Amino acid sequence: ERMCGRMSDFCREHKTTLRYIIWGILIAGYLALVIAACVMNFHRALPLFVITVVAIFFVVWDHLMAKYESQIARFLSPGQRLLDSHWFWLKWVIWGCLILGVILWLVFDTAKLGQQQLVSFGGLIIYTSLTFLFSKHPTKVYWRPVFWGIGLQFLLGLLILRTEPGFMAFDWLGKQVQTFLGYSDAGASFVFGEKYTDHFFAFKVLPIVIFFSTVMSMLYYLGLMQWIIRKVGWVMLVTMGTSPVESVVASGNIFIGQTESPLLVRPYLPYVTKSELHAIMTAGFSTIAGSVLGAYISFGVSSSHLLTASVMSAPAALAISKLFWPETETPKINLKNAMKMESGDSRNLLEAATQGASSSISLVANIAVNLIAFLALLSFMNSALSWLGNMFDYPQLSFEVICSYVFMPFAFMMGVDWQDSFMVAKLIGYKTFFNEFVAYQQLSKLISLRQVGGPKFVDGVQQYMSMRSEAISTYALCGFANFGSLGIVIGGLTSMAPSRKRDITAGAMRALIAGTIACFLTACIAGMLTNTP
Amino acid sequence: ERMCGRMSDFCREHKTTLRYIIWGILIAGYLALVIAACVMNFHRALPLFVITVVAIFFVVWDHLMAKYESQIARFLSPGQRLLDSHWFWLKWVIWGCLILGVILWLVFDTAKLGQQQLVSFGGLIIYTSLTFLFSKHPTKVYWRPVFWGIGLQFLLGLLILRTEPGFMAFDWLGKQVQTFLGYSDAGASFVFGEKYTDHFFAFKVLPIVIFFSTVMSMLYYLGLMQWIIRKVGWVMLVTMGTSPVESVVASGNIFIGQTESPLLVRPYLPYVTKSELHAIMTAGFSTIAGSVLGAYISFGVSSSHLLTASVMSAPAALAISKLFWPETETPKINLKNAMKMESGDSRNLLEAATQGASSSISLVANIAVNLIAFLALLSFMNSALSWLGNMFDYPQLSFEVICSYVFMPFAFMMGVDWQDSFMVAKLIGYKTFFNEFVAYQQLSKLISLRQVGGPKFVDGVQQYMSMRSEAISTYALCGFANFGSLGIVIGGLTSMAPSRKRDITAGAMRALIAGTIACFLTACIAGMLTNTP
Amino acid sequence: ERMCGRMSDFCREHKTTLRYIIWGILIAGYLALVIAACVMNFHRALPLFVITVVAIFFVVWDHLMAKYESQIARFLSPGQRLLDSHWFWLKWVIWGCLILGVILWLVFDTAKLGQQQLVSFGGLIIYTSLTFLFSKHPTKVYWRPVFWGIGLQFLLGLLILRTEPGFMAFDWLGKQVQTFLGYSDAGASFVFGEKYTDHFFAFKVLPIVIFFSTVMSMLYYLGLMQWIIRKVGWVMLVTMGTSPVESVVASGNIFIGQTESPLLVRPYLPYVTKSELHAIMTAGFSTIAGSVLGAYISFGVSSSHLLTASVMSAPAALAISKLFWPETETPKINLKNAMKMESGDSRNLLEAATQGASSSISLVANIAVNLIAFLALLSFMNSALSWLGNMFDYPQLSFEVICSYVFMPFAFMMGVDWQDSFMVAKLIGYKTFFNEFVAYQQLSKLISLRQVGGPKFVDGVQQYMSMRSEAISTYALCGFANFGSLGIVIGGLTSMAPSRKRDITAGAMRALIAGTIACFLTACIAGMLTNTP
Ligand code: NA
Ligand code: NA
Ligand code: NA
Ligand code: NA
Ligand code: NA
Ligand code: NA
Repeated sequence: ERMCGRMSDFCREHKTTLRYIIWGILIAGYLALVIAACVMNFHRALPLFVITVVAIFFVVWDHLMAKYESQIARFLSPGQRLLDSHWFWLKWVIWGCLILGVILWLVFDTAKLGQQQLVSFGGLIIYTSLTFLFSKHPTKVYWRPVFWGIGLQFLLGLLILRTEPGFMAFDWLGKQVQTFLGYSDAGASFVFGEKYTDHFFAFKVLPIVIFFSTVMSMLYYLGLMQWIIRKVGWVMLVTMGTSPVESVVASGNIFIGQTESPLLVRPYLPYVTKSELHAIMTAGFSTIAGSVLGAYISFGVSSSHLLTASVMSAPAALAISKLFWPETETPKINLKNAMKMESGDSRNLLEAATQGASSSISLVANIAVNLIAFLALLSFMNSALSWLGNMFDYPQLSFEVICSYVFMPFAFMMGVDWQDSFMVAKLIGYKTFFNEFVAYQQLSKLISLRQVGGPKFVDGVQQYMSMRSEAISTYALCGFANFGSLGIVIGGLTSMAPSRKRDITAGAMRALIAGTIACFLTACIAGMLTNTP
Repeated sequence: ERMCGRMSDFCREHKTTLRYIIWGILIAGYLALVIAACVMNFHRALPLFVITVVAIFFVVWDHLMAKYESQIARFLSPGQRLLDSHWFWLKWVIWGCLILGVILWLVFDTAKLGQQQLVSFGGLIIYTSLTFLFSKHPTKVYWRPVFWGIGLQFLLGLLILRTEPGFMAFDWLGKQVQTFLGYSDAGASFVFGEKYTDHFFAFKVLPIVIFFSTVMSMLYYLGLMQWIIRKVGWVMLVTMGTSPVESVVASGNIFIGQTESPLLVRPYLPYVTKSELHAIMTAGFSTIAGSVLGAYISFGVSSSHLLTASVMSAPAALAISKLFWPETETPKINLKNAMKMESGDSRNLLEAATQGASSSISLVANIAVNLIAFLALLSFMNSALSWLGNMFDYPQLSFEVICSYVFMPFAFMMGVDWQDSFMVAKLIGYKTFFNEFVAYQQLSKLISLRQVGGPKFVDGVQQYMSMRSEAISTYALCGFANFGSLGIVIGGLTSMAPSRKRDITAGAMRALIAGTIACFLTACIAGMLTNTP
Repeated sequence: ERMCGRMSDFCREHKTTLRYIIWGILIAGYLALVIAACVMNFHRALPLFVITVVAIFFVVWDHLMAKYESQIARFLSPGQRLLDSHWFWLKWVIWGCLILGVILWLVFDTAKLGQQQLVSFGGLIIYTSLTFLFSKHPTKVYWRPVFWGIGLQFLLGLLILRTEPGFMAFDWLGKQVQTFLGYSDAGASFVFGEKYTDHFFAFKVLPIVIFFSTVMSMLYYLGLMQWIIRKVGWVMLVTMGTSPVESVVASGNIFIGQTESPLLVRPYLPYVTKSELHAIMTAGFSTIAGSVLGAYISFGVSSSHLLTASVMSAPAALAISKLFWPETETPKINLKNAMKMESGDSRNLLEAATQGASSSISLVANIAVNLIAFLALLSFMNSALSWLGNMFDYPQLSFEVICSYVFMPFAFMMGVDWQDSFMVAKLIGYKTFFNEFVAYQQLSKLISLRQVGGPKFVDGVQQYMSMRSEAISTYALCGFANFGSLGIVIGGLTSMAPSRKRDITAGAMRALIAGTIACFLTACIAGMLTNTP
């Protein structure tokens, strides 16, 4: 077997050059396809060219930053020193300019829009003040992250809701997701037949969850998700001054569920502080996961609003966490350790697809059973309350009626008008007591009723509300914060870090309340930027 | 933050009074609602008043018993001493009076009813005698629990089946359950659509199981179930002289499944005797769980009979266990340890609801798969037996035909007439070899056929049987005793107590046989008290 | 209790004779039934008589072999010594006779059949040569198992495909399975109603899997499966000279899945060599399980071909494993240890049925979810490729089109004609990238189209292929070898033997490739023996 030994020696001697040459050939082939497509027709091949250009730009950028980091830092150092020298007097100028800009924006846009937008701004202030007053350590508050998070939310809102470029970008992004969720029908039609639409939720909506989980697992294998997470976390870390671990988890929670996002920093969990743990749980509670987005879109909820709320929730979560539970210890973990995310044990892409599919079994099972139980309990509670109410000649008593009054002030402060605040309060109650699936289903009912065009009042009962109120409700309801998920959150986090069971239990309720407040802050900003139609 | 420190000091100083005052205010509000409801209209508000009155009575009673236990015991002591002094001669008088009462009841009621009721009494005697003859320790039998359990069963039967108050109470109780199981349709209609009735069992019956498990978990969180269990267990403990642990488990098994009832005494399992372990498994085998009651009611089985059998099974289970495997050791566990039931790890009611829902996934999955497998095996076995029978010009050979002859004597001794005994034997076979779901389905078929009113015989084949036989079959079939559940019982009990694996395996088969005998004793009593229509 | 003591003493004294007498009485009863059935009518009772005769023959045979093993070995020893003495010159004569027979068979049958059969033979040679060239240890090859496995495959093919007795036997065997899979409808119709056919796959096909798993568990309890396994493994061990452990696992994999077949030798796994581990994984990858056979038959795939391929796969798997990874160590485990198969923990048959049913839950769940995900991914990939292809005026680009060219040479070497090779390549791609369920579904589509009789070409697109190509595809696709099952195989095998994790990972990919090659060798033989219609 002399030839085999020669082949093995040749392979060993120049292993690095052989695989690099192969990869170069593949890249050259892809570029040849792109250039030929552009040559044959450019307008038809434009999106492929755009994708290739942006990918090349990002690759070159990352290589340069990795290679020339020291030189760039040294080059930037002098300006930082000069700014540090003049900051003692320049801080007042910068702060005054920012305050003046806020006042001008209010006077010349928010007042023009109407009273409800000003009420949204007031509600923003009031929620922040209530967070401060009931803070764990009111005297230890570091105010930089709070203002920076609120400012980042405002800037994202201006970019996406008040500019044609961002509005178009996110409408397009939402439309792509709607196209993407239709591919699951191919599998649903085989497994459950051409009559799979006879059972819409079970045989059409849950397969969307399965498919989305599969795709997310594939993307995690390929390493794209970690790349986006690192970028967003770096932005939040450099502006708000938050710790690397909580920034990474907050950025990750945009795409990943509360129970799986801490796995990004699993090794370092035992050494995190109390504040970072609170921030982790709050970020978990203030966001949703990319596996359940398609279901909410299938109900009829706006995709663009869901994506915008998911993006805006992270800085809100971090600001509210730092205000509610500020840092009184010294963090141990550093940036390099936090940013490295131990990938899963998948040898190839198809194994990642199978692992993503298998994990989705319990998710859909629990979703279905929880919905069954919650809706049966709702029916029983309404029947019991009607039974009790009839003893006072008020058989209309219901869970919805009580929630329409209990939660109305929260909706009013978010900028919802007087009439529609009572309807939004019912959705808040549904989310608080059962979950966000039920609330989004009811919101989809209201949206469909509005879209039909029927009467707005029948026998004195309002049937549907305005579109602005629907957007505000979409922002308010985007989260996994409910009283029933406290146990699963605590259990999973203890499983990852058994030593910290005592600390985890202490901060969980405060974290849930903070997540709710963060969703309401996102809703307040959306309300103050949207106009009355 | 001086105000916050003042608030914290105020909260700490008078924590006990603050929460007590809050609870008092809530109670006052509830009482105000009740009294106002009665004032506006009394006949309409009667049930609420009754519920409030009984709750108040039980609260006051428990407080008094807890506070004045020593004084009451001291007050009762003299009479116990006097009775002990005169018992050597008074025991004969009491026993003779009881025997005379039994003879009179037989002569003046059972003989009047007919021959079948006397046969039911004879079958009671015969089953007890067979239990004694094949006993583990025939010379170590303590006869007090045996007679006390049979007497308690007879008294419950007289109260519920032979008095208007008890008959009405349990008919009302059964009717409430039927109303309760209808609430699951709200969730089933959403998850599975308005066509969920196209698949009746899977999309309408199993959701009932899910909902009932959820409600049972909520009740276990609230502590009501343990309260009822403690009351019933105390009655059985004080009359039959049984050990606290087995009394608690027997009372618990009325509501809870065999695999979960031992968790009530999980810490103390390693130290129980062989007899107590046998009693635990027997109680597990002689009863059903509150999660699967609604399914049997949905089939068409009488709710009142199911509840009555579930209540009557516990003293029967304990009597048969003590007769089959009497106690030859010294029990270690005491009343206080047995009565304390470590509650689950649920922080609030909604978490208990979610935990109850999640646990139901495996239950319904196993139910469905087991039914599929058992019914396919039944079809294959019947086809094979027809194939074999045709070789003797008897292609009618079947599992049902063989069981109609094998188990007929057991049904005859329970008081079923000659014609219907062969039909009841088939149900006994179904329960023995596959499970009680299959048997109750077949019984529901027979009940529906009777209710239609069609011919009782077609081509010489009896189509349905009498109502008394249906009741007797309902009592006989109420249990989880089948050859296939021995493994899961043993596995779970070893998991709770690994050290006792050797003892658990030894007594499991005897426990299964005892459970079957207990169900047959309940059926014998029901037969001797019911009349022929 | 003197009588009970006397009974216990009587039972203890003559325990062996009592149970032997009882078993003898049962046997006498069975024989009486058989003889009476024959007396009443013989032609009607023939199959029962045949079954009884073969069972008696095998029982007597096994008893004699167990009792007289030493005498038979001593009696055979002289002839073995004489053959060993004359072998140095007799080996050339035997080898020349075999080569001459092969040449004659080719010339007088394969050439008569046509060119495609000769191409099948050439493909057999080419696959073997490629296996040798890329072997782990090309200089350490032991050639006896390779030739013996290929010869055993050829002999089985001649017996089953080219003789009336074997063809009839396996057609009958296939027809019995079709009858057997119909019994699951009884359970499916109850659990899912009379409309269970509205959802064919989920409510009719998976119940077949459940039922088959139940039956396999029952047979494993009874010990029949181990008996057949031992016979086949002994044949392969004595002819091919393979190690006992790998022979037992290869024979077991005919009936049992890859993830459960190693449990037959679980205790001895830590001490197996690298080659035996590779052979175990290869045997796992080259076969299917008896639980999923009914689903493929339900699609419309030939039962006889599936059974024949499953039988032929084992010697192919062992030959390809020994050629790809030959043995360079000393095996430790012996025949007695390998042949003993620790049975499961089931106390009775019905417990085995319940355990078989419960295990099937995860199997069907994973099957369904994996199919959903794979088919949605296929739709997305096809849409993306059409989007890319339209940039070159080729919107017909698809996964099927690419696979029709990538895998065509493999199909051509198996003897598929030029036109149908492109269609078989698509099935090979489906199996390689997703799994064998998808591939068999597509093959069933093609078979149904052929059976209808419509046009073979519409608008220049071939709709269906010949029957010989369908058989070749049936043989090629019979295996669990796909890139996504590597992880589950590795995980389970590490779980059974944690110490060997390093060795398991090394050989898994080579094992998967070997399994694919083994399926292709079975297909090559089938192609060279089948005729063109
Ligand atoms: Na999240
Ligand atoms: Na949010
Ligand atoms: Na029970
Ligand atoms: Na019972
Ligand atoms: Na296999
Ligand atoms: Na194969």
